[PDB]
Amino acid sequence: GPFCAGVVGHAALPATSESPVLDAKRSFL
Amino acid sequence: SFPKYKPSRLATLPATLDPAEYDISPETRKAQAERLAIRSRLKREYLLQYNDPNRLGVIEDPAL
Amino acid sequence: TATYAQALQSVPETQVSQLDNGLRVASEQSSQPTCTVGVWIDAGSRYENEKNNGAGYFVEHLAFKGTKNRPGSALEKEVESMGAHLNAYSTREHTAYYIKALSKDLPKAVELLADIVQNCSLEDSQIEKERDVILQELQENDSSMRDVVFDYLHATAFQGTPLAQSVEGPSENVRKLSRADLTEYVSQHYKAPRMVLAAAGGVEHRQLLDLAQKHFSSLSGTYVEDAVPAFTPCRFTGSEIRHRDDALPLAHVAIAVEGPGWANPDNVPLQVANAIIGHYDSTYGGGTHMSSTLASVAATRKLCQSFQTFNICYAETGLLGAHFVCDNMSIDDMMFFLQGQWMRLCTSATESEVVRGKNILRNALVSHLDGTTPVCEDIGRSLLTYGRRIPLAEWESRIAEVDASVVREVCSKYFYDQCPAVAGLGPIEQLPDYNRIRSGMFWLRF
Amino acid sequence: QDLEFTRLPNGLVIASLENYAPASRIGLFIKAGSRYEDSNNLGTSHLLRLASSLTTKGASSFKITRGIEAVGGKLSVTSTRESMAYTVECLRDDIEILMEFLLNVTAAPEFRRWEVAALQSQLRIDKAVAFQNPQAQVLENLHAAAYRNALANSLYCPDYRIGKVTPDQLHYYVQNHFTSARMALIGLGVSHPVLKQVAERFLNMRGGLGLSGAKAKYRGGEIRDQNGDSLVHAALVAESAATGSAEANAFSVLQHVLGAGPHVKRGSNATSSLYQAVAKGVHQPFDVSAFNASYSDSGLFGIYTISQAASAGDVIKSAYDQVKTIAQGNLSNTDVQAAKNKLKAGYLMSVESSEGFLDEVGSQALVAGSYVQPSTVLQQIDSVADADVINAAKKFVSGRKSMAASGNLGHTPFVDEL
Repeated sequence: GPFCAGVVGHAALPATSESPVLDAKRSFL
Repeated sequence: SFPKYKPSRLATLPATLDPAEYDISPETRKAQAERLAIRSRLKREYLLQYNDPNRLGVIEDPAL
Repeated sequence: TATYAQALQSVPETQVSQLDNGLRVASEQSSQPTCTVGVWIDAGSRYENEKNNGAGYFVEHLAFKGTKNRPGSALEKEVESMGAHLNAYSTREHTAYYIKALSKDLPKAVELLADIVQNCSLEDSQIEKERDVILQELQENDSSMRDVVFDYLHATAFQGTPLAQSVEGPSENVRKLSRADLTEYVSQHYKAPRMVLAAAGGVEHRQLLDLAQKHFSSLSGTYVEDAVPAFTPCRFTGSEIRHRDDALPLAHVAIAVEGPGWANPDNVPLQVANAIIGHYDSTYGGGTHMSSTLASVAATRKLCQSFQTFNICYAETGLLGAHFVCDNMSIDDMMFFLQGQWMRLCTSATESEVVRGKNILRNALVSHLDGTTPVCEDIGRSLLTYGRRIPLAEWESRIAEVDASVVREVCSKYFYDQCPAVAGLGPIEQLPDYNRIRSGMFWLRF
Repeated sequence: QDLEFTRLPNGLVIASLENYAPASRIGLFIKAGSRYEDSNNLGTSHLLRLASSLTTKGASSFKITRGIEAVGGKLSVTSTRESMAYTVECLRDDIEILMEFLLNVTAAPEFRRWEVAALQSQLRIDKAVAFQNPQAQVLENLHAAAYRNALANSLYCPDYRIGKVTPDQLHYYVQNHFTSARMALIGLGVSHPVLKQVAERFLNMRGGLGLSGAKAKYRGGEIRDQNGDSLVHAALVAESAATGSAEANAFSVLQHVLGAGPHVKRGSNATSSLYQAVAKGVHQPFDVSAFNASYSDSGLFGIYTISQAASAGDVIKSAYDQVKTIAQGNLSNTDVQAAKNKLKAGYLMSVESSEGFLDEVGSQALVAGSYVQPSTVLQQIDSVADADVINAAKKFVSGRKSMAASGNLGHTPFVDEL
């Protein structure tokens, strides 16, 4: 789960990508 | 789109034109079953007293 | 040198077939080696009464937690061992379980889907565990402001109607739910005529149909004791619900008006109109130069962190409006500009912005239907709602028919002099009183 | 049709696949990012990513924004530590206009002083939005602690440099790092000759390799944030193989063996070995996954854990012990096979979508030049043996480790203790 910290955008969408970073079942637990 | 039938106090809405007759739920069917059970129990008691060869007199109806 | 029209013509066509029990098997075939096969069920909170509200969410929670054929760990082990991803989503109108998996693994995926849909254990210990989890998740969902404000919008807009109920349901129902209620919910709402088996990607329609006949055939559409749930139209009530919590950093406001159903043709012009209104977030790079007048003014004055326009459609009613997060002292200005844009579209829309809205809608339609998961989702939802998967060519024709006159007509019908439904959260004191909001819905000049 | 790869004399790589789809996606992948920033110009990559809509020589900011919006197109900038990707997506009919806009943005930026000064606040806004999820800051600190050089640079501008990024620095970065040998123009739904024509039209200038960044050097440090959050995010990693190496595939298989991401929603991650190993010890809300980052020079592999502040030590220790058990040889062939299947399926699912396919083609073109078919990638995955996975685990256990932790951190272990 890279969880690329995407930013909502139109006509300019800055997206930055990191590497697998978990945060998989935190909501579940 | 025929003109609709406005129910009134002296002209009740027909069951056929009942907006609720076509919106049925499991609980509504359960309630109908319960009402049928009540009516069946009452009819059973009345008929038991009514067909008794020993009974002589009125069958006192508590409702009356 | 394929053209847009030619590309639409070359799109693979969805083939719909129906099992005798009533399950509809639909497939779109592509050369991709990965396929997404899912079962879409026409069950949701709108079909739930007060006491059993949230049972759908409970069933969704524990559906992957075990079957009679394979225990709780077994299903997960099979899914992960074949590399598949199993996911479910529950909405007020639809419930779905879909498996992302390799094309060669289609038979096993279909088996698992059938087991989940039909032979669900609903074991009591797992029921208690999921009860605890769901209560915790309700407490977590309280934090998500957007979800809360949309739930408030549904509650106030469709008050007294089943649509007002949340998908998760009240906590009291969650703790009071029992195995009998979940089993009854499954028996009543999970029926073959109300289910669609959809697939996308490397799936052969004949193979999918044969697998469906093998596994889903037992499922039946008969209702026990002829207790048939009956669909109920939901009344739209213009109302305002304000949860004033000044501690919250930013204010969320969602304002909407009653919208068309899924099958109503006016959805397309309304989507064009909403695209004209547009969407803005503080992170957008376009800023002031963005075409949307509301977005441009918001960027110039830093009125709102984010604002987006939504067109939520249900079977017979829908919520048409926008949701904007803004500072405590900028709510009134943003509401004024949003209503001004609504009235401008209603009264004096122009051809150029209509062309922009149509192009944006075309791009959204084509971009969304990319990948096996969205394509399968669209297939299932289209079969459940439209009764047919509207082909992209038909969407393009309907978009092309839209003109400035059409946009003005539909916007005047749905947006002008219509009582709106408003939900506010946070420091919403500056949010105008409902009389002012309703007054803004019409122009004294027009 | 099939993907067509052409290496132009200037060094640019042009790729095109005519999918005959309603939408066409064109992406220019440039071998620039946080890695190629020096200490003086830190954060310039961030503002460059934000400054995709500023006035160019060909077109003004107004024209770019309005035209891209009018055709319904989208202009997106995706930045990694080693890569920056500029992509335009729209209907195939209007792809030429967005292609002109894209090359104007990439090849002839003006960086006028007033526009950069106005955009400098978007640096802080973006940084705050990205740092809302703790994972972003934890990974930034993890990269900073692991490497003492290029790879340590953050994907987001440092706070002291928010208002200090100068237009001259942006021009220098573009001139020295946006070069033809470093660029690859990838197109989906666009014919190869048209892409070639546009590449000659705009990307002819600024040829050559450009400035070269220094090799990343492992630092083996720790950064502990102490932000007071309830849950503690802790990542413990050790140096691994560079991308496109045999040991890199071994490390990927090891990541899938330990557990990378849940496949069943609200599941128990039964296949994931770390998850169960921690779960038996800790009954509190917890999370654990394997962190596999591969870059051209080097890579990092390790464990990422999210747990209650009090129980962070137990979770980290249990995950580390499970990796140690894998290293000692307690690895079954069935687990290796299941992980291989999961990885192959993940690769296929990633390349399924248009965005994923474009990103994969661009990454392969920049890193390795040529495009490798999915079948060959799957064959590489299959070639990995269990012994390779065991050796990767042994390398992670034995190698010097870098750790980043955020949260209460009262009981979070230090690297020496682990």
